[PDB]
Amino acid sequence: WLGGLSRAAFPKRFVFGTVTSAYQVEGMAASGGRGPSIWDAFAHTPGNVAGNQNGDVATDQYHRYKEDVNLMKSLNFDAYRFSISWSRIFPDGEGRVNQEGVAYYNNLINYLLQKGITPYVNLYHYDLPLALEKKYGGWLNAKMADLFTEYADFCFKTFGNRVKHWFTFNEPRIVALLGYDQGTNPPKRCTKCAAGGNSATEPYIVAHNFLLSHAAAVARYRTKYQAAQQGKVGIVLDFNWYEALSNSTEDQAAAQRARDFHIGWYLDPLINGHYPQIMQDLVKDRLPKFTPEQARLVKGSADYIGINQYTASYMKGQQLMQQTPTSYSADWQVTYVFAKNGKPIGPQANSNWLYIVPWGMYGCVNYIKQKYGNPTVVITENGMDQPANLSRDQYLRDTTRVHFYRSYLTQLKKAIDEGANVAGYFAWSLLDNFEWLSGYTSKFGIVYVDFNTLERHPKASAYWFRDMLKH
Ligand SMILES: [Zn+2]
Repeated sequence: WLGGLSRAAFPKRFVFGTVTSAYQVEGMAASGGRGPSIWDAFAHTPGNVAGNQNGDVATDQYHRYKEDVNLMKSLNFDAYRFSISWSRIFPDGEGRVNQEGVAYYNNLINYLLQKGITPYVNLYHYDLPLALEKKYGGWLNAKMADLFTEYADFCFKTFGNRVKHWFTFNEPRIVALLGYDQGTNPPKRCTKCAAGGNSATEPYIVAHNFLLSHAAAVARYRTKYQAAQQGKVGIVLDFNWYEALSNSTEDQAAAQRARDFHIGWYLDPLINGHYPQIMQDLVKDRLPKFTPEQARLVKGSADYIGINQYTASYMKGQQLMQQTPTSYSADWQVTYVFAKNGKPIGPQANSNWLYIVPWGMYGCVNYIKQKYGNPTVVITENGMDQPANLSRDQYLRDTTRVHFYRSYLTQLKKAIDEGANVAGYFAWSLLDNFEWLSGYTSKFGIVYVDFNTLERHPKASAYWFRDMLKH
């Protein structure tokens, strides 16, 4: 069961929470004044999502939020990471405010605080207002810094007297990778893609604009709101672990190149004020240059670093070659490997990319501690999925998820006990929800959602957390 884990096994005041995102749980996608995001248009195109499903209703948290908050409190969590939908506040992404949308987040935030649950609020979670994509070209346009800052400003003004823990973005690497390299997420751009694109250049343009937009929003927070509000603003980054296939110079170099192209891409700017040296060397003039002033705005602009940690891969090296550029992915010059010494790195959850590798959590946290001067880290997502088509009972007996959290949290504890500055931990997800391309065929929740009736039923993993987290 608990394997020696409890609140006593983590630092004093360590924060435990659950996570959702707006599009994935809210529903009311085209109601309450909400304007469409790029994901509304994408999900409504036949063939884009499993079963042609979309987030129109999702879990209907929009109407059930008090139930869901009561549930998280009963499970002994301290905090709730959720996102604000940009197009629910500004249906066109700019200009007119949707007061009904504002009232919703006010009500949610107020109920959370009434129930002693700390709001950790993300401003952006894959859900660019469609109007901004069409008018400005979204994250390809440097104008996003101003547009996002004006959005962030409104949210600081409106909610910041109560909200003290902000994140700007969630996984800008995946936006760059899937939206602009592989072209499998909106705006579906890539070199060969019907929508247009260039997998060798656009992922880098997009990432740069995320970084500049983050820095601009934080500068605004610090100069205008911080003195009165006394809150903090961070950013959420995905980091999956990379382990050298062997101890050869070439495999070790490859594992490190992957770390740099994955997490260093954002962390080196945020902490050190420059892109990783290997990216400068390999990507060259396809990698934008921060001016000294921009680098100084970007450096130190995150009060904490959100890490989404799920899995680990073995990495195999090769001699670095002069190559015609094709994509961000090919720029790493690495070879993914999922077995060493005849054994897989881990069994898979429902998602093909998700190998259950608890030691990857220690890998990531230890690495950030040693390389980046031990910045304040929050584990902003960790979890695993069940497949579609199970019975209610099968969903509830999620013994693999129980084992997943015990193991991963034991490895996190190991890293913390070695001195890593980790302030909190958040389980993805509170609820089974809209899992993007997989739709409702992937179940990440500690609480089961019957998507016919919308009823919530805690799984064994929810009760595991309740037991582990009791005060
Ligand atoms: Zn409803």
